[PDB]
Amino acid sequence: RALLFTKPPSDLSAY
Amino acid sequence: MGALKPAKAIVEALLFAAGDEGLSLSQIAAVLEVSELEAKAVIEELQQDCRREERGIQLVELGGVFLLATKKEHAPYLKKLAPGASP
Amino acid sequence: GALKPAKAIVEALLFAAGDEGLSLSQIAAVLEVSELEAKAVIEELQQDCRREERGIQLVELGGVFLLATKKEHAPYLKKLVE
Repeated sequence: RALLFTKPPSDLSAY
Repeated sequence: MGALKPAKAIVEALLFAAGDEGLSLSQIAAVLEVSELEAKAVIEELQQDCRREERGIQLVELGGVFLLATKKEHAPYLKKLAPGASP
Repeated sequence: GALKPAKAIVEALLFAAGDEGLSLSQIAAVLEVSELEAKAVIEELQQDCRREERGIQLVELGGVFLLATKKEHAPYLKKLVE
């Protein structure tokens, strides 16, 4: 089961 | 001194912030304000850059989006350490 | 290129850790190398990220390392929430 890790979205914030 | 270097860096930053949901060609092209063909070429170069052995993130495509993920060869190390998963 | 895969492991690890990052001990522990070694590798990856074509930087805050966007690209990141 080839594992690839993603990361959660960043600080959506004000921007 | 490379005219698309800052364009490429922006694409990396965008995908980085986009996280596990990623971003489509259209979304990326609209942010950069370039054509989709121009954006594709930039994305492709970044994808090539990530294919280098010293890089531990890769640019994958699935579900209609581009997104950043780790290389499968590195899973044994990442398992010793939530996060989001793609198998 | 004897530390390339090691540097790749560090990049992968920091990327997956998110904004809470990882200490030197955690990194050294996962890689199974000394802290001094881990540091050399973390610093080299930091130098690589400071190139203009990279859109992420590696920083040290509160005794942990983490990856983050470069703040010069901020106006494009605003254009993303919209």
